[PDB]
Amino acid sequence: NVLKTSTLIRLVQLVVSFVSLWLTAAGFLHLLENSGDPFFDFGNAQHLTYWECLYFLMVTMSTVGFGDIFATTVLGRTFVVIFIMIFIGLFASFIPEIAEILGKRQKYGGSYKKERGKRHVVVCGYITFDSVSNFLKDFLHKDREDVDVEIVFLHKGLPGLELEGLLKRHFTQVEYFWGSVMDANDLERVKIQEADACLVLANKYCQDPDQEDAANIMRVISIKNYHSDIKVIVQLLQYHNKAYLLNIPSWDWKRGDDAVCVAELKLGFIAQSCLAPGFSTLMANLFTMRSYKPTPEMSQWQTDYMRGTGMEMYTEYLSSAFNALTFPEAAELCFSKLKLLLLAIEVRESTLAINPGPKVKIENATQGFFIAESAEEVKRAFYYCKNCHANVSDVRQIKKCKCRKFDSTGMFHWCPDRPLNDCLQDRSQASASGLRNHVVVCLFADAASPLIGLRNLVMPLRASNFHYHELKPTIIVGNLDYLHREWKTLQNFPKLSILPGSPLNRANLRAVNINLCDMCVIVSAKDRNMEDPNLVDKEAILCSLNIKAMTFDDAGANVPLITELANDSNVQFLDQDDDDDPDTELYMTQPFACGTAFAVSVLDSLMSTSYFNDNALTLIRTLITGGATPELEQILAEGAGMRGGYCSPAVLANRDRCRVAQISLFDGPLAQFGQGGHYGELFVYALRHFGILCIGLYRFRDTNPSSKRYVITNPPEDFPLLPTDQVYVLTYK
Amino acid sequence: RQWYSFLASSLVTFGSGLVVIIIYRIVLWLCGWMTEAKDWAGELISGQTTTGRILVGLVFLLSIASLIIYFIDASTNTSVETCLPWSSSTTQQVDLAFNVFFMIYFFIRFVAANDKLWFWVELFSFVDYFTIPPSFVAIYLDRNWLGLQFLRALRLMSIPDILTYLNVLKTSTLIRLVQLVVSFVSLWLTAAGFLHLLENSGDPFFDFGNAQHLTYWECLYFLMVTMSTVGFGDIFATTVLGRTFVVIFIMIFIGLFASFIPEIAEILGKRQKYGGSYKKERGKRHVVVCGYITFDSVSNFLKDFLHKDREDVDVEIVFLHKGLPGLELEGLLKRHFTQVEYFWGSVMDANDLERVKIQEADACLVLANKYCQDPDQED
Ligand SMILES: [Ca+2]
Ligand SMILES: [K+]
Ligand SMILES: [K+]
Ligand SMILES: [K+]
Ligand SMILES: [K+]
Ligand SMILES: [Mg+2]
Ligand SMILES: [Mg+2]
Repeated sequence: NVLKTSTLIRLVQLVVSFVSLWLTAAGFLHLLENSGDPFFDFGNAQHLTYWECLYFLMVTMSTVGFGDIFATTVLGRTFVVIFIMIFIGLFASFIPEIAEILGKRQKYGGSYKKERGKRHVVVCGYITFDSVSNFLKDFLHKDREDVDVEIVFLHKGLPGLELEGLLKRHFTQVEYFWGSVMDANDLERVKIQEADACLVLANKYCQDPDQEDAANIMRVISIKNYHSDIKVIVQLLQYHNKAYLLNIPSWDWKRGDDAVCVAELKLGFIAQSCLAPGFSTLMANLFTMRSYKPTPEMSQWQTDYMRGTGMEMYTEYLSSAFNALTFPEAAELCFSKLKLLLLAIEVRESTLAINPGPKVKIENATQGFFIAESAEEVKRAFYYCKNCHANVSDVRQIKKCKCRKFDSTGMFHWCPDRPLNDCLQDRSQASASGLRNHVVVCLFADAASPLIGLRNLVMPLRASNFHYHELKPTIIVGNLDYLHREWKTLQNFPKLSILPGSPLNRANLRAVNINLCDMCVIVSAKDRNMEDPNLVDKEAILCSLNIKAMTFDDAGANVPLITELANDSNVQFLDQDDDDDPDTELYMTQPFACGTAFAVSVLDSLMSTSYFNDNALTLIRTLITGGATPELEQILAEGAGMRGGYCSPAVLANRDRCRVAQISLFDGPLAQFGQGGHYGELFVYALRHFGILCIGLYRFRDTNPSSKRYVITNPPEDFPLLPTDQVYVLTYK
Repeated sequence: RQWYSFLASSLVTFGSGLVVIIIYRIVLWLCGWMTEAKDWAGELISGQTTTGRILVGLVFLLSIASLIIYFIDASTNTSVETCLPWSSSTTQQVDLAFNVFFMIYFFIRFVAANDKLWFWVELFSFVDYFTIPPSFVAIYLDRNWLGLQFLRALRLMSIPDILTYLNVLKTSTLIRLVQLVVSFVSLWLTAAGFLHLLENSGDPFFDFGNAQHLTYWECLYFLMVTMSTVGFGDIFATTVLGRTFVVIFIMIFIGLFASFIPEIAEILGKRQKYGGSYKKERGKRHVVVCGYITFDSVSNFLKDFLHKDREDVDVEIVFLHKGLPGLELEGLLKRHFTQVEYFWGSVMDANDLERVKIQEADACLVLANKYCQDPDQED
């Protein structure tokens, strides 16, 4: 029982039958030619050796036929005619099938060899040239602090030719193995016992995100089953699927395990944009590594914008020179001397504090969160050594030492359950209601289309740090049968309403007072390849262009809008007066620079930030969710829905959360800076007088025409202000 | 006479290094700067540093130059072994410089390798053992044997890697194209060199008496003529090692030729026929036409648009569509050559809208497939 495998059985049958038939045919021809024709008295004979017959038959089998040797007896020639009819077919079918069998061996077998002190990360799930090139371009980016971490890809496929090229260019630090995290032998080959983390990537563009999330959950279950203590970072497409992996016995967020839920994050960024009109661009640029690289054809606004895109958020230890400063002194000092924007600190168990007030001191070895162009910038805060050594005034020189009811956690406003018919409205009821400064959600859904989790949109808008009178009313325009199955998650939020019908009807839009809203959100639940990539956003594009064309004579292209794109290259249709170019990537396009467009592709590089500094991912999640703690995620995972009621003063104390607001230089106390002041003067003044921490500007593109504004992240200290600018601020009140 | 003076060097060099690996493995099995060097060497040969890109280009040039020196020796030489003092010949002088470079590059490679045992068995390690040590034996004696030197042709199989390390092959069909051509050519050139060694040396068990003085170029031709299964038999092998090599060659290379020729024809058959751009005459009007373009819709459109009963106007029709036109439509586009033009492209692409100069058209006409199954999808 030595041939066990059907291809090896088939291989030995092919080779042995082919060889024995060739050897026996050669022997028969040798008998005929050396004996000669019997009816010619054996006189007609030709003294070939067996080896000449064996060669001659291979030369005719293959149809080469040199004719250096050939048969001459008449039985020899008739045997050659019979041999040609039989053996050409055998050779022509043998040679292909042996090539198929020997072509079947795996190219990327073998096992990872762990060097004496290099760290490594195992990466799996959706591995392709696109996902790998986008992953490595951020993970290995020059602006990161230099670390020897190897990336070990594990996947079932053979890599495509363009991916084999990419794996070769990174040869010294990227490795690839054929296998699956579903197999305990493959988990051993990549030494996942000894990895820092496993990263599990998702196919964001699949047809069925519940099926993709099921596959990824089974991979985490496999990795944890193999060894519980492995840090797993996973990408999830649906928020309801997070509950399943929160319930695995060995999933532990306190140890590093994490779920980058792209539906939660997507709707969180666009929800915070309804409150600060450009935040999703401000903020989504901080979480991808990019380096500012001018080109002389760029307009002023494009150079200002692109300088801002070179920023990222970094974690670093503050030097001992900061000890016993308040966070306001430490922030003035970082900004004015070090040219770094400090925005938060890890207070010692330990807790993140964003823009803490004068009550909070810098303790020894406080870790701070900075916005800066590169990790080489933030080191300056670790090396800053006061009067001892770091005395001099050009920053490049710092380099050496001192030689009503709420939810049960009080984080959100809350409402007892209701039937959807309490919040459903017809156009007359909606028009009778004086909706103004509200949020409009234009949802596009079929009744059967997947749940998008609008709770992640609405919940940030009901953050408990707002007073009830200043909560923006929200109205969803969309399919009712869809909203019935969405509603079970929404029914606990106050000031919500539904106008059932298509958002493309220009009546629903007028009834909703679309011209008076603070933000219109255009969102779709439709199948991500209902057809080819030109049709994929046609409803969202038509809805944008429809609203942009209406007339609200008691206008039209000045209704504020943010659209979520299923396919990034469709951003070109989303705006006119634009100068589109398909080779520009999304973040450089005018609709994204204006905060009018969003797409899930800008969230890809969150995976690597969860690996490099998990706390930075909790910082952004506390901002974008409006304060969703792991206790609330735990409570939601009990399946009871969001429990709430009246709250004690001790939990209600958390209503003083820091938030990102936006303020105008046109009037009030800061207006003095609008008349030709500089951003550094404004920054220091506002931090000192108000504890406001300014993080960027929102400026008109047309400095003279259109209402389009673009976002500048963290301007230089000497940057000139305009009286029409708006300032992004972290604030407590 | 001294062919073995060289086969020795080549083979013996390989064995002593292999033994030193086996005893090192066994000593360490019975009983940091290394990794910094291994990573630096890996980054260097992968073309990641600027000095890496330089070295990798030098490998591209000097692998080809080393092959050209072998063609010069294979062409202009008579006997397989040959007496000529090393101090006399400029070709063998410059060949020492290349053999030194490939010796340095071999050690670079070794430093970079993960498992030294497997490295000592890589194909390019054998190319180096059979090429360089004999090129030094040819200094110690003033004679040379053109033995396994044909293996220099295998160094061409590094070219698809160099053109990956240098990021110049970007497209998967162009990557596939260069892999096909370079592997096919180097396997043909190296096989021709091996047959030339066998026929010109003759059978060793017949005291080398059975020998046939083919040139390298006759072997190269003869192998193409048998690869393709033509087999003229104007040239053929006669030694018994020549004939056994031809039998092995027939079993391997008929499959390579029969799969290479189709796949090159698929790749070169892939270029777009109706690329290019519309050229706007000094005062002719034009109309861009797109959407459902087919022989039926175009013939019915042109029969009315260009009808003799209309007032005569010089308007050109510029069709823009994603397909290649069908044969009957190419006929119709040719009959109207002076006033109808066709471009491969889509109105969904801003570069294609520029090619048809739609800025300067009178109109764009967008035609519909009236007979589709789903008119909401067509609209
Ligand atoms: Ca940067
Ligand atoms: K033939
Ligand atoms: K033939
Ligand atoms: K023939
Ligand atoms: K012949
Ligand atoms: Mg390694
Ligand atoms: Mg013309």
